[PDB]
Amino acid sequence: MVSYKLTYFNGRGAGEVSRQIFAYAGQQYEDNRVTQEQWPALKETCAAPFGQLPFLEVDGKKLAQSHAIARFLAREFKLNGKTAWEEAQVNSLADQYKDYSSEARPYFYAVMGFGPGDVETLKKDIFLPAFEKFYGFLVNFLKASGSGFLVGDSLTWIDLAIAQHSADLIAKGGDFSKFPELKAHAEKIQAIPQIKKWIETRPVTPF
Amino acid sequence: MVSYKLTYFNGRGAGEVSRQIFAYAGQQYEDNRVTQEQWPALKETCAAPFGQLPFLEVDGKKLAQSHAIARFLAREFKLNGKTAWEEAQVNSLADQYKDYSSEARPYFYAVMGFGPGDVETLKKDIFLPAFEKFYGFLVNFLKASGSGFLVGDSLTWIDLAIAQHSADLIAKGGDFSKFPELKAHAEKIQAIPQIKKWIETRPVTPF
Ligand SMILES: N[C@@H](CCC(=O)N[C@@H](CS)C(=O)NCC(=O)O)C(=O)O
Ligand SMILES: N[C@@H](CCC(=O)N[C@@H](CS)C(=O)NCC(=O)O)C(=O)O
Repeated sequence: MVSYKLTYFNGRGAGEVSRQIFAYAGQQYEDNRVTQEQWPALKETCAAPFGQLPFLEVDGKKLAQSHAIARFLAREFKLNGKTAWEEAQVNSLADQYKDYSSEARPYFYAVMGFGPGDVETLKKDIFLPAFEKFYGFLVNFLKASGSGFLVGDSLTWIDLAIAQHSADLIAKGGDFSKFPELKAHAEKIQAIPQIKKWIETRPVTPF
Repeated sequence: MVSYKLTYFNGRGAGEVSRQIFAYAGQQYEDNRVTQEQWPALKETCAAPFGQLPFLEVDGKKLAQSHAIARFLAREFKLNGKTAWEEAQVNSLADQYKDYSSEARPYFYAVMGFGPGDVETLKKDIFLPAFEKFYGFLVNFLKASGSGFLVGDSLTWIDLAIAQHSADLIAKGGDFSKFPELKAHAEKIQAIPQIKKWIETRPVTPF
């Protein structure tokens, strides 16, 4: 019927939330994964609206930007929030999640390989202050909603994105003593059957 | 009888687009501009959801994050796109605009007196490459829409935001030789009567 194709690198990363949205919705899509080695020719192809991944094609029309794609798909499948106000709070938290990711990027770059710096020092000087600030806000949202979801009484795509990040940190030995609520959040979201099923079946990748 | 209150600094900055959405719509709101002397105080207060401005109050309920606010307000006033696909595209460009703003930030901060470094050097090494990349994407959007607006055939909030950025850069001595299209766009959007009136009456601030 409507045809979806998601183009991203062969990894979870910024595409993953859109894949998880499709899984919850039970929507068929083409998971187009591009390798490091293939990217140059695709980039020269001018396919990507801003020269970057991910991008989504909906009946061949192109949409860039990870969060624009996630919001677009979540609104189609009723995962963006149950009222206008909830949609906006979801957006607020997702944008604050972007600011966390910018603050933490020097650490994640050194850890992954892509950048310079001593990892122990960046952990304490850059990652932990960023993580503690942002996760304190997550806990505020959990307490406000009172449901176990970040916004309102049901699942939204920011739950999926945040649960995936938390799961990744935990798997690498991250200490959640300050935020046991987010450990519980990550377990809760990743047990939702459609999501558990996707996690069990997706390609295994380092990121 | 929904009551709106916008809290931001005494400047255009990240609050301005919301003020312009309200001006376009003819919607009364409280334009709450915070002084250096109030701020530390309001910050200590946990008034702001994430400790930062802007935030919007809607019958007393708080919403943070400049883009989340603009999107919430634009959707209430039909300035976010006329179809779900236009709303996504507005979202995609607005997010690329955030990426540009992040790349240019070292320069903007130096000019504003918030950050280190030599303005002349930052202008050419950091700002101009960012500006030229992003404004080339703006031209692609204008050519695709075919109407003089960035997305589709009528005004959206990203027109307001981009026109105001362009008008500021031009006013302050910027060279738009490479992008005559965006100077025309700025002139068109800033001549809209509600907008022209707001520009002539708002507090005059450097930023
Ligand atoms: N604001 C963007 C960032 C996009 C982005 O940084 N993409 C990277 C992911 S590795 C990329 O495609 N880099 C390859 C390149 O710029 O050639 C988004 O959220 O989708
Ligand atoms: N992602 C943000 C950033 C908000 C922001 O950086 N606010 C600055 C504006 S000057 C601020 O409130 N700084 C004062 C402070 O952090 O105490 C948004 O778009 O609203």
